[PDB]
Amino acid sequence: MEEVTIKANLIFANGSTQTAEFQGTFEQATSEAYAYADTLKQDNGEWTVDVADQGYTLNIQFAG
Repeated sequence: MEEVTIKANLIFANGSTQTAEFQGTFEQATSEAYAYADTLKQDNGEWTVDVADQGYTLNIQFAG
């Protein structure tokens, strides 16, 4: 009946960028953004994440 969309910005240590839009509940979309970043952690290293636009915007930076 009511859901949201979260836009994650992924900044790689190489310097490239990637955008990933997730849809579903407020909880689900956030959990999925972290899932995508977690799989990438093996070839991009540990990362940090920041909450923007009340959670609808996610900034994810790979520390390498």
